[PDB]
Amino acid sequence: MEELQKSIGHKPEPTDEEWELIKTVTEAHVATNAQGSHWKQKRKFLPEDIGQKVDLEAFSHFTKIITPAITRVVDFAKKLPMFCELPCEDQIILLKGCCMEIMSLRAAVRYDPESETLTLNGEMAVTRGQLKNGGLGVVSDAIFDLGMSLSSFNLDDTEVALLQAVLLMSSDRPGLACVERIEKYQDSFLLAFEHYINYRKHHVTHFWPKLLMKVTDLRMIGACHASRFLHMKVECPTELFPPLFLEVFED
Ligand SMILES: Cc1cc(OCC(=O)O)cc(C)c1Cc1ccc(O)c(C(C)C)c1
Repeated sequence: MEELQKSIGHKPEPTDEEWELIKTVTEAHVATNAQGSHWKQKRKFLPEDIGQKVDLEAFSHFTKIITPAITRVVDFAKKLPMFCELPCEDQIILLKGCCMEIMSLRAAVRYDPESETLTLNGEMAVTRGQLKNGGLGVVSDAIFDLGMSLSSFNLDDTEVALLQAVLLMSSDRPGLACVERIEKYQDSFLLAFEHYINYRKHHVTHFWPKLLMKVTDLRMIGACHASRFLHMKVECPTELFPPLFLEVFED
């Protein structure tokens, strides 16, 4: 009864089914999402003399923690039954597709305006310049800009969880075989997501559509990291890249 409810002007909140789904995804996020309500005291600021060509000292610090952050993204998908309902091959294509998007979202929401830093793997707090010089180049700006911009959105774990699921179920991923099914899943997430937002009633105008634009920028970040990675594989040798990192980001 969606279109009609809208047209009148009712902002529909989550159904019982959608609430169930919401709790499934939220729990999944929070389990694979390093610490909470206290991620700040727990962060250790990277020595300012690191990351002032790829600065290999900085690159090295990032490559140590890049594997756990990646595995936590896979852990998140594992805890989603719809993800399980998919074939070996689609699952892998989906993970490779969304990995940098989710990691980057996760780094973005842990942006702190005071220190002007982001937190990686829940522990490591870096500045724009550090992350840029450590290999990300302009991908660092993109993540920092996103993080500053998201401050106003006041996301909760549930909103970040849903956003993650939407990223995960992207049927445009090349080589997929589950297009129709992956689209059914995403639509299902987007629908719970919007109802959750109606229920949350943020005092930001056009919240929903503004949120959707964030998704797009996260895809831009992913696509761009793909290109950065090519640049790195020339400004550093394969040797420096953790095996999982290579698994995920190179065809
Ligand atoms: C290391 C790292 C971890 C991360 O995850 C945070 C977490 O899952 O909470 C999120 C981001 C954006 C990064 C930074 C990063 C992400 C990708 C990448 O290729 C590089 C190279 C310089 C090694 C660094």
